[PDB]
Amino acid sequence: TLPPFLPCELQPHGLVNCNWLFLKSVPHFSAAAPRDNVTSLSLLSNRIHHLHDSDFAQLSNLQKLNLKWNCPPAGLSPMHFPCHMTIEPNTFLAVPTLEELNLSYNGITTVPALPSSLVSLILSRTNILQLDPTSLTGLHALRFLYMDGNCYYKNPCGRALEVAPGALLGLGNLTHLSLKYNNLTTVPRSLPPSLEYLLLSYNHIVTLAPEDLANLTALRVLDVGGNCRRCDHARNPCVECPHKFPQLHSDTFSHLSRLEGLVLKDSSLYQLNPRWFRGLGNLTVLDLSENFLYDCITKTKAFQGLAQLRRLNLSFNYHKKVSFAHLTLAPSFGSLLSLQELDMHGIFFRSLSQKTLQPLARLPMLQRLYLQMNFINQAQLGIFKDFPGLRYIDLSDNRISGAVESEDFMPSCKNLSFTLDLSRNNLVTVQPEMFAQLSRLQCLRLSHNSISQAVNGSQFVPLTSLQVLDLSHNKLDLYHGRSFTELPRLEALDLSYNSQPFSMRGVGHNLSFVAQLPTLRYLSLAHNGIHSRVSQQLCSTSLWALDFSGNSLSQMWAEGDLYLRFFQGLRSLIRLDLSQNRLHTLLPCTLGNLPKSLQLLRLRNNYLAFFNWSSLTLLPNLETLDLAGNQLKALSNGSLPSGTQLQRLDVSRNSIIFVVPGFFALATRLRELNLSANALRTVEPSWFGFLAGSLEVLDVSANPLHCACGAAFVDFLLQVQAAVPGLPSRVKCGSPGQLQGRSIFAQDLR
DNA sequence: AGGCGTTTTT
DNA sequence: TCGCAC
Ligand SMILES: *[C@@H]1O[C@H](CO)[C@@H](O[C@@H]2O[C@H](CO)[C@@H](O)[C@H](O)[C@H]2NC(C)=O)[C@H](O)[C@H]1NC(C)=O
Ligand SMILES: *[C@@H]1O[C@H](CO)[C@@H](O)[C@H](O)[C@H]1NC(C)=O
Ligand SMILES: *[C@@H]1O[C@H](CO)[C@@H](O)[C@H](O)[C@H]1NC(C)=O
Ligand SMILES: *[C@@H]1O[C@H](CO)[C@@H](O)[C@H](O)[C@H]1NC(C)=O
Ligand SMILES: *[C@@H]1O[C@H](CO)[C@@H](O)[C@H](O)[C@H]1NC(C)=O
Ligand SMILES: *[C@@H]1O[C@H](CO)[C@@H](O)[C@H](O)[C@H]1NC(C)=O
Ligand SMILES: *[C@@H]1O[C@H](CO)[C@@H](O)[C@H](O)[C@H]1NC(C)=O
Ligand SMILES: *[C@@H]1O[C@H](CO)[C@@H](O)[C@H](O)[C@H]1NC(C)=O
Ligand SMILES: *[C@@H]1O[C@H](CO)[C@@H](O)[C@H](O)[C@H]1NC(C)=O
Ligand SMILES: [Mg+2]
Repeated sequence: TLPPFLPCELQPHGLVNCNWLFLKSVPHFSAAAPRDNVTSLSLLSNRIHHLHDSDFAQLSNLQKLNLKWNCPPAGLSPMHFPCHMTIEPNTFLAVPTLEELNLSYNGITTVPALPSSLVSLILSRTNILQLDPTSLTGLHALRFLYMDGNCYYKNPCGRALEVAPGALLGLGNLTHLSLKYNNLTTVPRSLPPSLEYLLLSYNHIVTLAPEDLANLTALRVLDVGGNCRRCDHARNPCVECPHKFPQLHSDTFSHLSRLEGLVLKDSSLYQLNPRWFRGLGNLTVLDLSENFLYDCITKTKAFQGLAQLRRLNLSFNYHKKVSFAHLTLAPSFGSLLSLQELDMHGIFFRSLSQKTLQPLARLPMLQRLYLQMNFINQAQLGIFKDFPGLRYIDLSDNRISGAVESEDFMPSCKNLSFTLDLSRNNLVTVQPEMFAQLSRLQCLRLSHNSISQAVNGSQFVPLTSLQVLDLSHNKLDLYHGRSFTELPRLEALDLSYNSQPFSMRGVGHNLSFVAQLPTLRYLSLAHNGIHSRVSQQLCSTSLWALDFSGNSLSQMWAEGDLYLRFFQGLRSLIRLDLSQNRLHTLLPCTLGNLPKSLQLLRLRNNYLAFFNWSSLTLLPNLETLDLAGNQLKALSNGSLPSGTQLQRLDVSRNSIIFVVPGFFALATRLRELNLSANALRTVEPSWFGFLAGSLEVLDVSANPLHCACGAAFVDFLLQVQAAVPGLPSRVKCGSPGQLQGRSIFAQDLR
């Protein structure tokens, strides 16, 4: 039986997904479809320019409707083609159950009539230039109204959006209003007092006063950022804040006693008026980024009262054309007892010392400090030792060079107690002195430095808690026998992209240190171009995962018997990545020398044109085999062998023309199979013996299926349809004639 | 005439 | 195969 909502796909929770189908009108679906059960209909990025009274009339329990990007205004069209969307008067009134509507990125100039059931309305990036009391008649349950981007450089209109005084007072339930990028010069008058979120960023509102926020005493978030910009930082078209602006009255915010979040970013602020924060006792988030507060933060008392503040953004408060020799934060930061997160990135200052951050040093809840992109060249990392709550320091993208004068394969540090990011700095050697006071660290990132050192066991000595060390993108010379042995808790080591030493033809390297790392569980040697003159064996009783992708095992395994047991000493290994190793051949004997403990083997993007499937019996614990991106021309040469525990097989992006009968029949644990992007002209149940009904995933997209009338694959795919992703749209014909490139459902082949 | 295309946010 | 110790 056919998928029920062709050409669309039924997804969980009553979602009918019609996205990206190039539809010119709303599909009606068959009278046999359960139109009753449809709660959400997605029509994202089709090319529907005309909506009709009958379009949604049969979807009698429809709650969510997404029509975004159907008819973009010329400024937002990728080719600047104009578009105007017509909407018959009852299009949405015919859906009395509708709760959420997205009409954004559509060329409409008025708000259509809407049912009184509506709770959320998105009208962003349309050409609606006015809201008056008749625009939103009857929407007494509306809680969210987003209408951003109706008049700006990507969607110009030649005037300000006009929201008439009191236009929205009839929306007595309205809690969220967003009117960003609308060329406003004043705040709309007499907005609904129920508002909790008012977002007015990236307009040209350059004066504020208490009268502009009259009666908005329920506000929890107010965003007025980006209304008076510093164009020297801008990535986009930008007009400079005029001289002597902005003008924000002392008492602008003083009635907003419930305010939790205030955004004053990119407002050309050189000074902070302490009165702005008076009476904001519930304020937890303050964004002051992209202002000119570099001197103010050394002297201000404006933070004195902010006892509930959790997150403070001061990023990109830099002085044009300069960096500072020194920076000393004001004493008043010490009263921020709730502070959890401070962002000081992009201020530009050259020395980080005891005095810089002293007011923060006893703040008990301070967990995350962002100090990246500051051109810091001298950093006393010892300053952090006695910070009582610190979990994360970002010092990446600086100029520090020393002491002062798949998570399967590599875990992240997100769950760890103390992480320092020193990636993208200027280290060329690692000296232990710089880490002397950092013995509490669990994770250290040193990726993308210039480390060129023959590490030997003396570099990381103080780091006795360190579990994860990221040295990727450096030039470490792997040679000495005791590298990394000074890290007694090391579990994960990333040495990927340290290729330059391995490219020194004629100079060998030594990986014997891996055997000396008794706690190591995850290692990456990926993208190192390892190809000759290296240790003949890697050895570890502890290692679980090894990423060896992006090397030349092809060259190693061609050199007689030298490297045929290279991985065999990894006695507990469960996951191995041998992707992108230029492999044109394997021997069964070579596969049999991989660790018998292996559960996952990746061989992606090699050049294998043959695979001896019987050799899988040599890997009796194997559950996942990834052969995507090779050059197989068939699934033949014996079938999957009896007894295999294989659960997942990926042979996508090969050149597979046919599969032998019964190829998969003996893989009784097989659940996921990817045949995508091969040269298969059919899909046959006989491939599977009598076990095709057991598959949970069968991907057959991007194959040149032969769509002859009565083609047998059609019935088969309908029988297993629950397992086939994208069946309604991405399973396409390669032939005959005009069917080439069309869905197998474009015409009824039965 | 319409088409284009996977498009966050500045 | 990188200051070892003919
Ligand atoms: C089957 O394989 C195809 C092709 O190898 C997968 O499609 C790719 O998926 C990744 C994301 O997982 C994308 O980054 C690629 O750019 C996609 N490429 C193509 C050509 O589609 C597909 O997702 C796999 N199927 C399943 C069910 O995992
Ligand atoms: C913004 O409004 C002014 C008129 O006040 C107009 O000059 C300008 O073109 C408008 N900007 C855009 C992007 O339409
Ligand atoms: C707000 O909506 C609720 C429930 O959707 C409704 O009962 C109430 O009458 C509405 N209130 C106002 C002030 O319109
Ligand atoms: C604020 O509310 C008061 C009392 O309800 C009313 O008199 C006043 O007009 C409102 N202010 C504005 C600017 O709408
Ligand atoms: C926070 O807002 C509440 C209402 O939630 C109000 O009673 C109080 O004045 C505000 N300040 C604090 C510190 O609770
Ligand atoms: C590491 O090399 C240095 C010379 O830079 C040497 O002094 C030190 O003893 C070596 N450490 C080990 C563990 O061999
Ligand atoms: C690798 O280094 C270890 C420890 O120093 C040493 O025993 C072994 O001989 C070295 N390998 C080569 C090929 O010299
Ligand atoms: C492998 O199968 C291919 C494709 O059917 C066939 O040409 C080839 O002779 C087979 N080789 C072996 C060794 O089985
Ligand atoms: C697979 O390898 C085994 C053992 O080397 C060999 O006996 C058999 O002939 C091979 N199969 C194919 C299809 O070449
Ligand atoms: Mg060499």
